[PDB]
Amino acid sequence: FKEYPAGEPVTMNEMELAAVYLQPIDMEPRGMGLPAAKADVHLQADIHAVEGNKNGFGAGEWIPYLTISYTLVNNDTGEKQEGTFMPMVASDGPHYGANIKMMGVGNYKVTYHIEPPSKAGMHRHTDSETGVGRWWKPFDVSYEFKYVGLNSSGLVPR
Amino acid sequence: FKEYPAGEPVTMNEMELAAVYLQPIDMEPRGMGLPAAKADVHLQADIHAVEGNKNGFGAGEWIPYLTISYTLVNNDTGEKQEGTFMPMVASDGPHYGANIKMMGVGNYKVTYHIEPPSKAGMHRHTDSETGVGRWWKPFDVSYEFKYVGL
Ligand SMILES: [Cu+2]
Ligand SMILES: [Cu+2]
Repeated sequence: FKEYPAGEPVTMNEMELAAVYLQPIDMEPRGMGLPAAKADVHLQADIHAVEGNKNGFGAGEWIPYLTISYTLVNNDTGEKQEGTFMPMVASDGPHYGANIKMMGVGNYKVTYHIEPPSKAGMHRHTDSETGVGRWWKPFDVSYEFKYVGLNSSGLVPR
Repeated sequence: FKEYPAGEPVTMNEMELAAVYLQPIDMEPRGMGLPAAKADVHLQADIHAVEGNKNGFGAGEWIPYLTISYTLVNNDTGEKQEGTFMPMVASDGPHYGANIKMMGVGNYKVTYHIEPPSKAGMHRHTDSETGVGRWWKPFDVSYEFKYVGL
């Protein structure tokens, strides 16, 4: 399937963090979250270790057990939306995301608010023999993108 | 670091599942965990996708968001201990595990009771465009090993 970048990926805390979006999706269980028919996009956080990660993840590996919320702003209109992502798995692997209703075509800012795996119940080893570095503190990452909508076969008859 | 196999790996539900143990470890956040000084081993489940996984995981990838409990039996005496594993990360990557006090040197069987990532809140996509196969049903896998101490 096709996916579209929302702004520029960034590196922070030995991870590469990107925002992306695609068409609304269906997830298990049915009836939970915003239904696809009532959404404009599935918004996602793509987060993987980079080389030199000190928390036990190899380059390219997904970072699991994160807690992530977002603040989305249409910069043209001022309209703001807040929400949370869930951990998910799709055909191209695990991610964090949510179906969302957008706030019209325009220039957007999105900020992801990220908390480390300790919060959701992952426990790092801390000893000399098997341990890893301490978790980083919660942080934000921001993205700027132009949203025009997604591809159609035709919105009106031809 | 040093690590000991508990039996051999198993391939089930498009995953390779192995049991290993090592010396007790320290972990954070501690919560309800058993301190290294009060344990005999750290027991672990190593669980990664194999080729052909239908749930969105590529070969060799860790399977995250599992809910795993164990039943450990000393086969010489019949004594049984039960407990839960936690998701963890060590210098060689993520696993599931727990510090455990054994029930003496001897022959042991450990059974891992495994529930799929839906239980712990990972949501699979289900649509034709982006979806993946249904989760397997919760299942057991067991391993035999000789605990002689460390
Ligand atoms: Cu998703
Ligand atoms: Cu562990």
